[PDB]
Amino acid sequence: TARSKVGGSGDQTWVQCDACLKWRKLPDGMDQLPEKWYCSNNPDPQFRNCEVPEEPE
Ligand SMILES: [Zn+2]
Repeated sequence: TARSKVGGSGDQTWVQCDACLKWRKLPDGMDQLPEKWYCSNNPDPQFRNCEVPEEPE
């Protein structure tokens, strides 16, 4: 199952891309974590390519 973490402040879960290992803010409204998750899965088009730098926090 795709790896997730909760940010230290507690306001945001992040999911790790199984290809590039960057952490992406978890898309809202997901019914489940998939077996593998990639930037390419992101409903947010700004964080859909592994080359996009990882957001802070
Ligand atoms: Zn990626």
